[PDB]
Amino acid sequence: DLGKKLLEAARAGQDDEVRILMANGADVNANDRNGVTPLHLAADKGHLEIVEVLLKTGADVNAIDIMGATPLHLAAAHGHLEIVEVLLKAGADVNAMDHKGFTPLHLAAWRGHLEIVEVLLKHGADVNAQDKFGKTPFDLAIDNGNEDIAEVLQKAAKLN
Amino acid sequence: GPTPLPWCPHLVAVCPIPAAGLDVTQPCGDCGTIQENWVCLSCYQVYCGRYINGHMLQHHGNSGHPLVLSYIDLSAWCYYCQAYVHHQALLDVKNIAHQNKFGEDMP
Ligand SMILES: [Zn+2]
Ligand SMILES: [Zn+2]
Ligand SMILES: [Zn+2]
Repeated sequence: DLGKKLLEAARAGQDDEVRILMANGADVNANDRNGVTPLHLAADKGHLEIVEVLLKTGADVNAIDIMGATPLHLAAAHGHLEIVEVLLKAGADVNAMDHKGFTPLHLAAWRGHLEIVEVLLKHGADVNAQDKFGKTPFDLAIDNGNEDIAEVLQKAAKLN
Repeated sequence: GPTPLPWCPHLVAVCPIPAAGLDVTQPCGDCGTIQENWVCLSCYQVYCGRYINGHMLQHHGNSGHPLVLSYIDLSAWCYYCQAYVHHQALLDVKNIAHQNKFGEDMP
């Protein structure tokens, strides 16, 4: 009953309701019927404070949804550098993979977030990982018109 | 299984192409996005991808429709099998979108 509300408080950025429902015993690791937790919703929509209170209260940092997306996949895709660093510091798997084969580095490169790419590479991101169709983060950067990220990923792969 | 599934126990749930055909440029029905969209092969609504707002995933969650076609690369995803799928049955609707999209057939 509370988990339903808490999920919505995270999406809507209600820093207040999150501290209400969660204080009344709302499951911090609550689920919807697609596996999305409050932490996924905070990371997706960029609520750094909600991410930090959910992690402090024991939110699974490496939780997953029906499609295998972790909070880090989401913060990396949507460009939330701050949340990315929080999640990584909290223990997020830098090379986690979704059911489509995408790592956070795939998404950050695809979406033109130069800053997150180097953070992920400094946390051990696999620059050679591949999706189901065999595309690297380099490949995705090229196809989507992000020349600068492609050059970084290329020099990181060439390091000898 | 293999990277593209050759068969899916949900292909039966694929519904015929509506007379209106497909519109690869159509926007998400709940946010209007024109960046990463999917089609519901059951009801042929259009909703954005996972990393836009998860509106096609929310659609699956409420309607139960298994299979969706991506207007980015015309791939077929099954939310239940949690994998890509390709089969003779899907092969037809992928030409309506491909004619629409590239003005040419699919090899
Ligand atoms: Zn949408
Ligand atoms: Zn549908
Ligand atoms: Zn299936």
